[PDB]
Amino acid sequence: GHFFVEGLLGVVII
Amino acid sequence: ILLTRKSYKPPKRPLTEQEIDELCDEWVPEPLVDPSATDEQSWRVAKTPVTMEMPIQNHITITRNNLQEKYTNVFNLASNNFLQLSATEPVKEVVKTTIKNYGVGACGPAGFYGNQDVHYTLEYDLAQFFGTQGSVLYGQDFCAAPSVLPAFTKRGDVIVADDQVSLPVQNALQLSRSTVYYFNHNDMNSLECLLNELTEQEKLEKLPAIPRKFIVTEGIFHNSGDLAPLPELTKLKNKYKFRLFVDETFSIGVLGATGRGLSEHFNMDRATAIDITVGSMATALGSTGGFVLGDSVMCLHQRIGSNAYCFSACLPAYTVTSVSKVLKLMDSNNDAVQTLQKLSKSLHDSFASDDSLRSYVIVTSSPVSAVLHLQLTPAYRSRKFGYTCEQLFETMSALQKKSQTNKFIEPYEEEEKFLQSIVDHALINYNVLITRNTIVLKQETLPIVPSLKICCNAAMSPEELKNACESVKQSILACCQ
Amino acid sequence: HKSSMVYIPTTKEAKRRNGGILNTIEEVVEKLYWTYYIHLPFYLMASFDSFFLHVFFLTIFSLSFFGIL
Amino acid sequence: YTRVPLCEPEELPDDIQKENEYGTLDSPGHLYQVKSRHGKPLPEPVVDTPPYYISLLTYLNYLILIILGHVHDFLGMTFQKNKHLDLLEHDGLAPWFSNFESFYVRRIKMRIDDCFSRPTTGVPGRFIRCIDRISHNINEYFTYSGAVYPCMNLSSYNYLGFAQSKGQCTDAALESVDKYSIQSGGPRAQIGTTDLHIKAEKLVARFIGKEDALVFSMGYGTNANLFNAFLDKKCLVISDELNHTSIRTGVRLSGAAVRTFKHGDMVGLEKLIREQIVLGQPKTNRPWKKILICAEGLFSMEGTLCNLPKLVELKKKYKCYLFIDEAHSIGAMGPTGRGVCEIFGVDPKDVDILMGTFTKSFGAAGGYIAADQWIIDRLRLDLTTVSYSESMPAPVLAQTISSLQTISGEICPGQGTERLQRIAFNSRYLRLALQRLGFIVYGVADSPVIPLLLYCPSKMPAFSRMMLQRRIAVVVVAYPATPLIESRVRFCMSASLTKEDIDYLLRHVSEVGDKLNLKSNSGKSSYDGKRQRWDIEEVIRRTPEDCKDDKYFVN
Amino acid sequence: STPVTDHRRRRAAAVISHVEQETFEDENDQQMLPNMNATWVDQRGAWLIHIVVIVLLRLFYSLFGSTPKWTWTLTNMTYIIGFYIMFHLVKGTPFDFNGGAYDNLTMWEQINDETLYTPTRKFLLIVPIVLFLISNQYYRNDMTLFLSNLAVTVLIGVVPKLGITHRLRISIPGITGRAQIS
Ligand SMILES: CCCCCCCCCCCCC/C=C/[C@@H](O)[C@H](CO)NC(=O)CCCCCCCCCCCCCCCCCCCCCCC
Repeated sequence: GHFFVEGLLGVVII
Repeated sequence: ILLTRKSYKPPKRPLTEQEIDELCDEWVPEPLVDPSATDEQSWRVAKTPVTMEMPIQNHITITRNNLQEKYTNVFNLASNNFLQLSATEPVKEVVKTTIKNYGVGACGPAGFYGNQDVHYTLEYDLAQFFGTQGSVLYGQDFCAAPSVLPAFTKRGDVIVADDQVSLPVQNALQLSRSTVYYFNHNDMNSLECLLNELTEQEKLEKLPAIPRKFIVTEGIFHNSGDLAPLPELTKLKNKYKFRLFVDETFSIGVLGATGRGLSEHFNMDRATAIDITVGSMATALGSTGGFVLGDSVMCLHQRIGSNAYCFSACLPAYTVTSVSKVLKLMDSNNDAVQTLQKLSKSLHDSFASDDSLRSYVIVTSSPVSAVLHLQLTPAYRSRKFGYTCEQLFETMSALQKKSQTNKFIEPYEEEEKFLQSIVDHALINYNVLITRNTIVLKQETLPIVPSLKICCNAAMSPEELKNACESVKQSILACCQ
Repeated sequence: HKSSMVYIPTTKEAKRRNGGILNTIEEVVEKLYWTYYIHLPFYLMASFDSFFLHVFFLTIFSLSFFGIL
Repeated sequence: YTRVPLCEPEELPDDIQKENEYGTLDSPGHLYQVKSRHGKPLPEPVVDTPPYYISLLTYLNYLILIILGHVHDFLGMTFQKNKHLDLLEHDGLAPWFSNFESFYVRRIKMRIDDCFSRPTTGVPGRFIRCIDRISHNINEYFTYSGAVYPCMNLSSYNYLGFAQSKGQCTDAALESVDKYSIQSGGPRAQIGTTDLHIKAEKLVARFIGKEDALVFSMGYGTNANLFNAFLDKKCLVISDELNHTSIRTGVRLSGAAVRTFKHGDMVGLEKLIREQIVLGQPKTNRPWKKILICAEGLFSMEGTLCNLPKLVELKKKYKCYLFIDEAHSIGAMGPTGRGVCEIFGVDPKDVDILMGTFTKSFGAAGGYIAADQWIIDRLRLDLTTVSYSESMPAPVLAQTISSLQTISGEICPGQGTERLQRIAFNSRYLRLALQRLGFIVYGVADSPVIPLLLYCPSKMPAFSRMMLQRRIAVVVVAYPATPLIESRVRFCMSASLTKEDIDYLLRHVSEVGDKLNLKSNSGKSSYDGKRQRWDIEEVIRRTPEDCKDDKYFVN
Repeated sequence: STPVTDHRRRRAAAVISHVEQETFEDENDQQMLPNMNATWVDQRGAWLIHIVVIVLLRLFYSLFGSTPKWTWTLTNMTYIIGFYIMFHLVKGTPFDFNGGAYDNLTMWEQINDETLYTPTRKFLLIVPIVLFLISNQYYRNDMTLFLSNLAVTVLIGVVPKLGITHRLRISIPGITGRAQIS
């Protein structure tokens, strides 16, 4: 889930 | 997602430079000023007296309309210098010594430099003479009130003002940006009702922090000329917990046994009755400037946050030294306030006792005022000009509200011309110069009517004033008929 | 064309009036002192706060030296 | 002992006083006759910057100060509310002022309050006499001894050195005191007018180059009460972002909509004009009834000018109006002292309203407004200060007339050009020497306002106190007045200062700025592009001949 | 008894409410002068100082000796709380602006005269998330620290700065008190 949260955060940054 | 949209319409396209250019080229602005009625109003400039190579003393030599009229040895009754202590030889010597030891200007604002020891000495003398703790000096009286009052009020405070206050106070209220209420001009019942309603609403609203509260009035009114009730005001502001702001420009040096203002007239203490006092060094003290009397906290905050104080140059040193000398002279062996009081009493009795004029004019000033005002008995005004004060007020207020560029009112102009005719007759026939109340009616925002004005000072022989009163009386009677 | 003004000599002139390497040691010491003092807001604070701040910076420097050693 | 004393004047035989107030010229090569610009606009400013660590240190300093100030406020009000009775309620009466809207004043300027508002005495001329004070408990209150000492003046507005007490104007003032009075009757529209007022108005109108003019007794009041008279709430005003406070007060009191543009940016001004013409009034989109552009001749915190040619072009192209405030420009700039119209060769007819003050370069008090004829007649009928406020006294008018005649070359013809050339040389010399030593200096070459940048909140009290210890009087400004990241000292150069005084000041400034780490000039502020750290003797020797060439001034 | 000039401040009569838009005079007063309170943000070195304060905090907490996870969580929480206190708590200006004209806006809403999603607002949004990503690699094996840090971040450093919470005031009884709407 950690990689999932980090991917979500990258998406929201974009 | 599709079902939860909002049904808009495709937006229009952005204008291309050429559309902007043609729309800009179509626009037509108006002239800066309005030249439409510069000709039918410009008699005021043509009828203003101009004294030459002489001080503005009791007997003057004037001219009107660009050296096209001349009058000599005219009796002067339009000067605001009531005490005439500033022309005496000791004050002249002090002025000359100050000018030789200092320059003529200060060259800098109070913040940096250019605040000499003479300024501090004058502030101490003013505070000690009037009774308060401290005071501050201002460049001119007209800019004192609109600078002080916005420093102590803002969006969220309440001001309760009289029904007819002078223009500087109106400017201060407008620029203060607070809630303003008007009471009924020396109707203590109306003031008490308004304060009671306000305080009950505040108690119901249960605000976290209570706001600032001021009562705004004047000592001797600028236009009307009638006294203000200080005992009732102090009593009920103590009861309802407000602060009192008194603008007494025409009473300092005119009211009291020693001319110490309104409080000495009513036998109170100024440090406990009035919170802010705005004065003038240009009417009774025969100089230039203004001042504000308060306590230490208020004075310090003025030195920090009052705009006209910190963004304008200090006033010349000869003015402050002359005022200090005048205060010392007024402290020892006055005789001048006393003479002024007797003369003013006789003048008011003269124009109030007559009955032959009791159908055309009325006397508005109180017996303690040093200036006498007259009006036109609204019956006569209606009968001869066909307009009442009320409709004039709503006319001008309506013009201001929609902001029409050209604001010209004909009946008022005709009445003004009639009053100037009354002045002209007396000047030309009897060699007596009285004045007209000079207002700019497109700027006022409270009801006002044109009027006359007769001033007195402390350097006239009573018999000469009596004869002058007789002459003015005959002039009014002759013109009115 | 004399006036009523009193002139004050430059510090170099004062040193020349008053005349080993100890002076250079003193000057470098005061150079470091002045840099440290002026680049932090010590003229704008009080005395209590100033002292507290001093203690704070000395502690950080001492602990950094402790860690590096 | 706690109240400022009333100090006594000295004997000082006449020669000593004359030298005290106005330094006698020593060389004929220390003058400079300025030229015009023949309509050329101003080249894009090349303002310099310091290294990054200075900016970062400033940010840290302010952060620390704010944190401690707020902590002190909270603790003191909550616990020790016994000794904070002036910030708290008392018997159902709100306090005079709130403690948060005066945070900066107390918490940051009550520790350096001895650098502002220094008492003085005598004539504010070449050498100013200061009264010394001893400060108690970190400037809580001051106490005064009887000592008085002279310092070199670099703080008061005395551009042409007319602030003296032994000139011809002072004699004019004395004769006016003898002849007319020190007292005025009342307002101008009632009894207050004399023939002296008429003569002054005519002479001012002739001097400026317009058709008519008025004179008032205060400059702040003039600006505050003009726009009220001739504007309304359906008109728009475009004002520069660095305008004086009196303009803002006067515009605020009228009602008109206001928009501001960035300082010294003309493409933005044109864009804003076009956009606001297209948009129209808010909430109705009706056409604007009127558009007025306000500006200043010389901004006296930056030392820069206004692009007058481009302003005239834009106003003629889009049919706007122009208003110029020449408080620091008139009398002290131009080949003959006429202001910015003289500088740029612009005809003083394209500018609708000109206003200025007699306070700065004429050694007097008051203000004026000059425009075309019909405008002046309408305003005289319409303005408020004409009818409601007292007229200006006779000695001030006499001094103003005398100084205007002196500059105009009508009386004692040698003095006017002497003063103009002296000030023009002194300003250039000081600016060039300071930039060669290694400081950062703002403004155009000929400006008499010379701001020197400090950049750190703790370097300002130190600089002021060190200079005062070395007998020099200076002025400093801080965050609420100037941008957060740039605090400066501004020098005001007079025409009464001799080159010897400037050399003395240069040596002391070089030493102090060497000790306080202030020389941080880059190569962006030299005509070559190489950073400069010259020696004091070399720059002193080589500057006086070089400051005349319009080649070493990047600005 | 009706006022000629209505310049009176109302209070929220609900639980969730928005500050009322300003009238003509209020807009003129706000636009008459460049705001000295929120103009320093765009000048030289502001972004760099936001970076530098974090490094200083990290060095301090590392000086306190504790393990990497503790130092990094302390750094994150300290920076987030400090930023919230400075930019989102106090409303008004620390000096007299005008009739007051900003008495009910925080410093965050005053930036760039209430223009949203400007480059500076974007930078100040990006900083908290990247700071969390950097610190994520050290206390990742503790559920409690990870959850608490993520909660503090998303709830204090990203929500107040969102474009939908603009001019949003929450007024509960007994803690916040009646907010100011007019
Ligand atoms: C009892 C313990 C309580 C906790 C300690 C005390 C904290 C409470 C004091 C702080 C209250 C602040 C209130 C509001 C302050 C500002 O908004 C004011 C009013 O708007 N603005 C101004 O004055 C205008 C701006 C002036 C310049 C300020 C900026 C200076 C440089 C700061 C750059 C930003 C720094 C990084 C963002 C903030 C991080 C804060 C980290 C805190 C910990 C590290 C420093 C100790």
